[PDB]
Amino acid sequence: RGYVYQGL
Amino acid sequence: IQKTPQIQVYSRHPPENGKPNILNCYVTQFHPPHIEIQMLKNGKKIPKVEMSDMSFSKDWSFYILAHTEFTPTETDTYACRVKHDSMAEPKTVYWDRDM
Amino acid sequence: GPHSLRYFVTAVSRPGLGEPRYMEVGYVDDTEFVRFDSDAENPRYEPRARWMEQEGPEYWERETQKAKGNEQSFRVDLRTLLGYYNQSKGGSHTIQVISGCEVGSDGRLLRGYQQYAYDGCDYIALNEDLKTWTAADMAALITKHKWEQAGEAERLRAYLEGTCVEWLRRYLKNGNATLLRTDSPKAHVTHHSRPEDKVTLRCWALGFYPADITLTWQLNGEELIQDMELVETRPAGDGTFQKWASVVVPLGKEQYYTCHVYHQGLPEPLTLRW
Ligand SMILES: *[C@@H]1O[C@H](CO[C@@H]2O[C@@H](C)[C@@H](O)[C@@H](O)[C@@H]2O)[C@@H](O[C@@H]2O[C@H](CO)[C@@H](O)[C@H](O)[C@H]2NC(C)=O)[C@H](O)[C@H]1NC(C)=O
Ligand SMILES: *[C@@H]1O[C@H](CO)[C@@H](O)[C@H](O)[C@H]1NC(C)=O
Repeated sequence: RGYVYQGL
Repeated sequence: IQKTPQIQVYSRHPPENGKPNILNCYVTQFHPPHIEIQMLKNGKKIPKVEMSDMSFSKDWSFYILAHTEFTPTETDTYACRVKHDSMAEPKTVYWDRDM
Repeated sequence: GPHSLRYFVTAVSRPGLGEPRYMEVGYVDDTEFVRFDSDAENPRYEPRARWMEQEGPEYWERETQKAKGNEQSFRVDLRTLLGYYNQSKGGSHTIQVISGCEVGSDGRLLRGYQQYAYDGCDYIALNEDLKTWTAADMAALITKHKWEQAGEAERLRAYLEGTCVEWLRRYLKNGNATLLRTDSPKAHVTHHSRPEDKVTLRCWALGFYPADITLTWQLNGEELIQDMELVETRPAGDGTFQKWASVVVPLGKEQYYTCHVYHQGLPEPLTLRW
């Protein structure tokens, strides 16, 4: 399962 | 950053006329990611080619595989044609069955 | 042995041609197992390995929703970076991320990682400690400071040590017949003439899994790594890999050169000659 990325 | 693609064409099994095989065009070490990759049989585009194995290396360059099932014959010729911004014109690499 | 779960993420803008292209590709070890591509007709997370048939429909729905959210986050990120780098809205740019974890034979965490790049250059990365970040330039330093105040490293560490490890173990269990197999290389040598009374000898290794392999050429017992030409190990379309390595030797002296192949599926390494 993949990650929910944080905005840059 | 601009990096020109390395284009490699090869079969899964040593080619034997009349025996089912898989033909591969591995396009690697390129950037930017926009690219067009076509597999050709006797100069004509092969339909339904599968794209797989997209990844990138430690230097961020892109890698991707085009592959298709095929049964070699003595007269059929195969190639892979690639268009990428690092190249003014398209580059074609031929399957060399004796490599 | 050890095993990994990795996700390769790419977002590429295309001004004048609509929304960015967004893709996620997942691997267990060397085996592609899931993919999301925004340019598909009906974008959804899809299985890429047969064993992923063992997940139920909820898995696919949840991963699809996550991917769609990620796609929107990266679309914003492309715009944000134009600001950080003072770039125009007319040029194409790329964000890349590699995220994942590795476990030992016992299923316990060995390492976790997350690294970002912008236009093919390092941007920000998680350090090995899983607690701090390293930023390659001043733009990434802005991101670092945002992530520190949002408690992002704690969140990421929780994913790496928890979800990532737990799902990797599950994928290895479900996909054991594929992922824990060994397919032994089959090797052969080809020969090609050259000008100047020399010959190219090419040693091929075919049909193997996993991907790690060593090919060398020897003369009088010493390896010829300096004089060798080779290709990076490459996928062959059916979940196996191939490689070749070549040397140029004098005509008539081919019999003195030997190719050696070392692999998990070769209890004794192979030794071949033309
Ligand atoms: C792979 O493992 C299975 C056991 O795992 C179960 O079936 C898998 C396909 C997967 O769905 C897992 O999550 C399941 O937990 C092995 O199958 C068995 O092995 C033992 C020993 O021979 C036997 O007693 C059981 O009856 C088998 N179970 C079933 C359902 O057939 C299988 O041998 C493994 N495959 C290989 C080639 O290693
Ligand atoms: C941003 O680019 C503009 C030109 O488009 C330039 O005039 C300006 O100096 C740049 N701003 C900064 C602070 O770098």
